[PDB]
Amino acid sequence: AVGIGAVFLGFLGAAGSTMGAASMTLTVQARNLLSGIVQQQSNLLRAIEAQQHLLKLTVWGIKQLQARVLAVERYLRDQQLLGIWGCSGKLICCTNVPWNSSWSNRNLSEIWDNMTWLQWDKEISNYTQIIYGLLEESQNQQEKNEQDLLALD
Amino acid sequence: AVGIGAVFLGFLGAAGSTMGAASMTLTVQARNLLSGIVQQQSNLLRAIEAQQHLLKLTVWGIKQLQARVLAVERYLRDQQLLGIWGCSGKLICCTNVPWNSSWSNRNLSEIWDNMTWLQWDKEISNYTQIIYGLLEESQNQQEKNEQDLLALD
Amino acid sequence: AVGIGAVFLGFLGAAGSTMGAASMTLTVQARNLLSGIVQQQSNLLRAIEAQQHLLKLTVWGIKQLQARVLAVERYLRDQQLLGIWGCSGKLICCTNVPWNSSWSNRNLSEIWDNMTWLQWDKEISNYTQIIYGLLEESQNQQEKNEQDLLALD
Amino acid sequence: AENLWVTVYYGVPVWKDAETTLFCASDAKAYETEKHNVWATHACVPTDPNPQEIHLENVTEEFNMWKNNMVEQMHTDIISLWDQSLKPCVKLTPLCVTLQCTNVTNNMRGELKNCSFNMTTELRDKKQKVYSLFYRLDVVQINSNKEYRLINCNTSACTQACPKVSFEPIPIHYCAPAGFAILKCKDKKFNGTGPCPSVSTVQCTHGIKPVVSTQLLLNGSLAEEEVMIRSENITNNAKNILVQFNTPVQINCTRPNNNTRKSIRIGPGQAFYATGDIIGDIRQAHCNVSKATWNETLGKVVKQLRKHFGNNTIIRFANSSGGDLEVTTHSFNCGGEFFYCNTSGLFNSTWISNNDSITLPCRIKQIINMWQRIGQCMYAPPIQGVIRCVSNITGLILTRDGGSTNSTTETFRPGGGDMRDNWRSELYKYKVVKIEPLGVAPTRCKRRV
Ligand SMILES: *[C@@H]1O[C@H](CO)[C@@H](O[C@@H]2O[C@H](CO)[C@@H](O[C@@H]3O[C@H](CO)[C@@H](O)[C@H](O)[C@@H]3O)[C@H](O)[C@H]2NC(C)=O)[C@H](O)[C@H]1NC(C)=O
Ligand SMILES: *[C@@H]1O[C@H](CO)[C@@H](O[C@@H]2O[C@H](CO)[C@@H](O[C@@H]3O[C@H](CO)[C@@H](O)[C@H](O)[C@@H]3O)[C@H](O)[C@H]2NC(C)=O)[C@H](O)[C@H]1NC(C)=O
Ligand SMILES: *[C@@H]1O[C@H](CO)[C@@H](O[C@@H]2O[C@H](CO)[C@@H](O[C@@H]3O[C@H](CO)[C@@H](O)[C@H](O)[C@@H]3O)[C@H](O)[C@H]2NC(C)=O)[C@H](O)[C@H]1NC(C)=O
Ligand SMILES: *[C@@H]1O[C@H](CO)[C@@H](O[C@@H]2O[C@H](CO)[C@@H](O[C@@H]3O[C@H](CO)[C@@H](O)[C@H](O)[C@@H]3O)[C@H](O)[C@H]2NC(C)=O)[C@H](O)[C@H]1NC(C)=O
Ligand SMILES: *[C@@H]1O[C@H](CO)[C@@H](O[C@@H]2O[C@H](CO)[C@@H](O[C@@H]3O[C@H](CO)[C@@H](O)[C@H](O)[C@@H]3O)[C@H](O)[C@H]2NC(C)=O)[C@H](O)[C@H]1NC(C)=O
Ligand SMILES: *[C@@H]1O[C@H](CO)[C@@H](O[C@@H]2O[C@H](CO)[C@@H](O[C@@H]3O[C@H](CO)[C@@H](O)[C@H](O)[C@@H]3O)[C@H](O)[C@H]2NC(C)=O)[C@H](O)[C@H]1NC(C)=O
Ligand SMILES: *[C@@H]1O[C@H](CO)[C@@H](O[C@@H]2O[C@H](CO)[C@@H](O[C@@H]3O[C@H](CO)[C@@H](O)[C@H](O)[C@@H]3O)[C@H](O)[C@H]2NC(C)=O)[C@H](O)[C@H]1NC(C)=O
Ligand SMILES: *[C@@H]1O[C@H](CO)[C@@H](O[C@@H]2O[C@H](CO)[C@@H](O[C@@H]3O[C@H](CO)[C@@H](O)[C@H](O)[C@@H]3O)[C@H](O)[C@H]2NC(C)=O)[C@H](O)[C@H]1NC(C)=O
Ligand SMILES: *[C@@H]1O[C@H](CO)[C@@H](O[C@@H]2O[C@H](CO)[C@@H](O[C@@H]3O[C@H](CO)[C@@H](O)[C@H](O)[C@@H]3O)[C@H](O)[C@H]2NC(C)=O)[C@H](O)[C@H]1NC(C)=O
Ligand SMILES: *[C@@H]1O[C@H](CO)[C@@H](O[C@@H]2O[C@H](CO)[C@@H](O[C@@H]3O[C@H](CO)[C@@H](O)[C@H](O)[C@@H]3O)[C@H](O)[C@H]2NC(C)=O)[C@H](O)[C@H]1NC(C)=O
Ligand SMILES: *[C@@H]1O[C@H](CO)[C@@H](O[C@@H]2O[C@H](CO)[C@@H](O[C@@H]3O[C@H](CO)[C@@H](O)[C@H](O)[C@@H]3O)[C@H](O)[C@H]2NC(C)=O)[C@H](O)[C@H]1NC(C)=O
Ligand SMILES: *[C@@H]1O[C@H](CO)[C@@H](O)[C@H](O)[C@H]1NC(C)=O
Ligand SMILES: *[C@@H]1O[C@H](CO)[C@@H](O)[C@H](O)[C@H]1NC(C)=O
Ligand SMILES: *[C@@H]1O[C@H](CO)[C@@H](O)[C@H](O)[C@H]1NC(C)=O
Repeated sequence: AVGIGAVFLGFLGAAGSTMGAASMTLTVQARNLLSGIVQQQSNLLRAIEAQQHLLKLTVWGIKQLQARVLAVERYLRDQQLLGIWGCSGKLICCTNVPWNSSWSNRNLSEIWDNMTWLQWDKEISNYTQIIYGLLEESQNQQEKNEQDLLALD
Repeated sequence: AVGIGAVFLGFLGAAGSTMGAASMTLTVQARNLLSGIVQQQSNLLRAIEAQQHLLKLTVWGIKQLQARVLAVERYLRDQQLLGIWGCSGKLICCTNVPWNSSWSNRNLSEIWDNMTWLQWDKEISNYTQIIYGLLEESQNQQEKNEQDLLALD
Repeated sequence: AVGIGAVFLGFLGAAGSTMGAASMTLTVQARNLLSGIVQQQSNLLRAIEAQQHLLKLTVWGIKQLQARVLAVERYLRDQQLLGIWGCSGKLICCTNVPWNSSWSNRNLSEIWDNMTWLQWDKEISNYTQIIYGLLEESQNQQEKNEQDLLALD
Repeated sequence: AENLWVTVYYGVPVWKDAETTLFCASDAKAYETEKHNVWATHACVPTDPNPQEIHLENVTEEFNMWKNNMVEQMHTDIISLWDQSLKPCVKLTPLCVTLQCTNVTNNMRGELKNCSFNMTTELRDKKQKVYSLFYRLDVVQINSNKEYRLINCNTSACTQACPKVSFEPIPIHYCAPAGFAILKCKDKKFNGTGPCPSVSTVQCTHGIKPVVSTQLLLNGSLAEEEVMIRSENITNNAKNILVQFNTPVQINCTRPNNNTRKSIRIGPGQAFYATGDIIGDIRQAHCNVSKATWNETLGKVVKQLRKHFGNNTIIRFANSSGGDLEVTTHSFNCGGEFFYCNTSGLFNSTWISNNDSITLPCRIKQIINMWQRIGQCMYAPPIQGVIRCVSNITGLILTRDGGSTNSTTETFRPGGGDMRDNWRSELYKYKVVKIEPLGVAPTRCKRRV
């Protein structure tokens, strides 16, 4: 089916809906980023199973095994990067960096109410490595400000 | 050897103690669930060392490496599943899902003061896939309610 | 270059500077502790890619894969250990263990203002397994005191 | 509000039963004897010398040794470790050639044949007349003098076992991968199937040693309480009975020939170890066990079998009736030489509910074929001089028959099967479980926003 607010109970099913309504599904796209390794860990196995000898057709299993370490390592790197911005516990964060509208001139309605996330990706992809810099620095000084504001005890 | 409070300084040693007293030892299983990999990374070794040629017996080490990737990945999935309930920082959480006493009629004393965790498992394993669904949704709306509050102020 | 405060944009670049000024760098060490796997995953490739015979040499690739599973696993163990002290989201924590100055007689100025982190390590490596034990137990009771403070509602 | 709220815990002490790949560890002094004087240790990583049991207080749960997964992993590991110990060694293919033969001279026996044949030198264009001794079981008459081939030579090639690699069984430990635990049933009256009322966890097993033998089993571990007898059902004849003794009974075995190895170059850097000569008198290989302590030991196993079979049932033993050599005989490797012995000296007695040695003869083979794998012949080289072994007989395998005429339902015979139940003898008390560290449980506490 096609519309808004419907297929959010399946993986990626929201993707053509506008950014506002797509904000509710995030847990599904998140859960399935890693737990899909169930399609691997149920069945990766050496010889003596459906196989008898021909051991190389199971050491060929380095294809399937390499895909697993790449998947956890991408996941874990995202969780690091979300950690160093001071945001580790959460699917959403508010953060103290003001939006420089030179990164996009667009108003608060049209971003949430008209665009898909795929349409928004094509704008801020020019500026994202600035924004990750500002987030890191804003958190890094905040950790030290908090430490002083306890150290004044 | 045999009794309450005594063997808690060892892995699983609490398992026959009642749920209240076992609740102190949770860090010990949590640590040994991953760091037991010391008994792998200290001693996994390849060609020249202990072995020369017989090359399928170096490539036999895929069993040991495959166990390591399953261990880190099965652990990492718990940190995801504990994270989306809004709870990743902690060994304990209070949460705003009410206990539907259909899942068990048993009162607050007898669950903490009489049963062992292996006994409680065999009740709630009927209902747990309801309870995980409720916990996810209870956090998913809470993230949004907080974002509105930080905005409307 | 040689100084204080200069090469903090570089991996390890702070290492000879004093513990105070070195504290601003911590993000740069933390980021390269895991994401340096870019140098591995960009070129560790089996099918085709300039290589399609003598494939003993792509099973010899198990050395390069073994280093990846070590790196993710050693990092993930730090995040567990930093987690159970009640500190998982942060580069810095204040904590409720009092400093027994038998672990070092040195005053608060000379530790932050004179020493490098490499000099400090060589003192506290006597007492580190005491301090980790105290941190663990200090948190393990703090979780329970908070559960009671929520239970007295 | 007074009603309860769900609270989540991590690292709760809970587990469930699971299939998982155990990893093997070997004791460090064998590992320090690097580059494989024996197999397994070259791959089986060094042990931590701290095995560290913990008694799981108040615990009680069902073990079943018949449906246990780790016996099948042991069986599959041992086969793989065996093959790779042979894979680097010389393929003996050029020996599959026509032989001229005659009986041996300097001796009762007709078991040794003396045989002559043509064999390639290292130089491709040059070949030699050469001769060696073989057992009557290694050769077949292909046919004036009689003329022969090796037994295997119509069905497969064979690998010569490398002389530097010993068949002696080292201790092996099986260790749990992270987030799994081994459980060990501690109860000294455990029979292999039921709720064990006292358990320990451990990170890694006993030093299990991978011996191999047919009708009876030796150098393995033995229970302290009583002779234990156990089976997947007992009453169904097609199931084995495993018997484990309360004490060892001690066997001496010998090969009294002063044996001489000779070396033949097959090719450029390839050599075959011929049986060269037997000096002194030729005499039979054989084994001894004390008639007194053997008779006493059967006197104890009979008292156990009476618990399952009435009271004055006429329990009796007989030899391993019929079939080929490998079912009809007790079989093992001693010192790097394979034995086959006819145990009817032991299993020939009858019982009613009221100082010197047995000597049982043996036979030897140079070609062997383990686990009946049709293509995997291998050739074990001759070993120098007189050789002998001492072992603890730990326990034995029995098979039953239906009502033999009337009264008795208990003609027992020394059994066998796949070698797999030799592992089930040592793994009789272990189990493996997966930890489930998450838990959810109700209490009167709530979070705030
Ligand atoms: C197909 O995707 C597009 C974006 O890629 C959606 O565009 C517009 O999104 C807004 C939400 O801010 C829609 O408003 C709501 O639409 C539903 C269905 O029409 C209606 O039940 C609600 O009362 C509300 O009007 C808006 O209609 C929609 N279109 C325009 C021209 O603005 C679009 O929603 C998706 N298609 C459908 C049929 O949902
Ligand atoms: C084996 O586990 C059982 C529980 O499954 C333990 O039995 C008894 O458990 C109760 C709580 O259900 C304990 O009661 C409390 O004891 C303290 C000290 O006596 C008292 O101050 C409290 O008011 C309350 O009565 C009890 O101590 C405990 N033990 C006995 C002997 O009753 C049992 O402890 C475990 N086995 C062993 C050998 O410890
Ligand atoms: C080389 O590393 C050493 C420590 O391993 C540094 O030693 C001392 O560190 C203090 C900081 O608490 C220095 O004070 C500050 O130095 C900078 C640079 O000279 C200056 O801009 C500040 O006004 C302040 O003086 C101190 O000078 C230094 N030396 C002594 C004798 O205490 C050292 O700073 C590093 N080398 C350089 C050239 O920075
Ligand atoms: C197995 O068969 C082989 C080959 O037929 C026999 O080996 C040969 O035995 C004869 C004696 O029966 C040897 O000849 C004697 O050699 C000595 C050398 O000092 C000489 O003094 C004597 O006058 C006589 O010539 C012969 O060397 C030996 N080898 C060959 C290649 O012919 C063998 O006897 C049979 N039995 C055994 C137990 O090996
Ligand atoms: C080792 O290699 C040699 C040389 O190939 C073999 O010796 C030869 O064996 C053949 C077949 O038995 C003999 O053939 C017979 O010769 C007589 C006389 O010519 C003839 O009447 C028969 O009909 C038959 O053709 C041959 O004489 C014999 N010697 C030579 C010098 O060729 C030998 O059999 C191989 N094996 C052993 C164990 O030595
Ligand atoms: C090994 O030892 C266990 C006890 O440690 C033996 O457990 C017994 O298992 C049998 C079935 O194999 C049970 O029999 C059943 O009992 C119920 C009673 O309600 C009856 O309705 C069924 O018709 C059947 O007879 C038995 O209760 C159970 N417990 C005891 C104490 O005997 C197990 O049989 C032993 N296995 C061997 C091969 O020795
Ligand atoms: C296994 O049991 C048999 C029978 O008890 C043992 O055989 C006996 O061994 C002794 C020592 O070797 C023999 O004594 C010697 O006999 C020769 C020939 O008569 C004589 O020249 C020597 O001076 C000495 O008396 C004894 O005859 C022999 N008995 C029989 C009936 O064969 C055997 O040693 C036991 N042990 C093993 C490891 O097999
Ligand atoms: C199991 O035990 C029985 C009884 O001890 C063994 O029976 C005997 O088997 C042998 C052949 O292995 C028979 O030998 C022969 O003797 C007859 C004359 O009696 C002769 O004509 C034949 O040519 C042959 O040489 C023997 O008759 C037979 N019975 C007796 C009383 O000895 C049986 O072999 C044992 N099987 C195993 C594998 O232990
Ligand atoms: C059951 O275990 C015993 C005890 O380990 C095995 O018998 C053998 O015991 C002797 C004495 O420890 C070993 O002797 C040694 O032999 C080497 C040369 O091979 C030599 O360098 C040493 O000085 C010492 O004399 C003997 O090797 C050992 N045999 C084996 C095969 O390990 C017995 O073999 C075991 N049972 C079975 C069925 O293997
Ligand atoms: C190991 O296996 C053999 C069967 O292969 C067992 O049976 C024995 O076999 C021999 C013949 O090979 C029997 O000899 C017979 O003796 C009578 C005497 O009256 C004679 O008339 C026959 O012509 C023949 O020579 C021998 O009797 C037989 N054993 C028994 C107990 O009858 C042998 O017993 C087995 N070894 C052991 C230690 O049990
Ligand atoms: C297997 O068990 C049978 C009994 O079920 C044994 O039967 C007989 O046992 C005797 C002593 O072992 C054998 O020796 C001869 O006995 C006569 C008795 O008159 C004696 O005069 C002779 O001097 C000699 O000692 C006897 O041959 C044997 N008879 C039969 C029918 O087997 C049998 O010996 C047992 N076999 C083994 C290897 O244990
Ligand atoms: C012993 O030698 C003779 C004559 O060569 C032969 O007939 C007999 O079959 C041989 N015996 C055996 C058991 O091979
Ligand atoms: C020794 O064997 C004889 C005959 O089988 C038997 O009478 C005796 O009871 C056995 N010894 C013991 C202690 O049972
Ligand atoms: C029958 O055998 C059992 C086990 O040995 C024993 O407990 C019982 O007393 C015996 N009964 C008779 C009548 O012999």
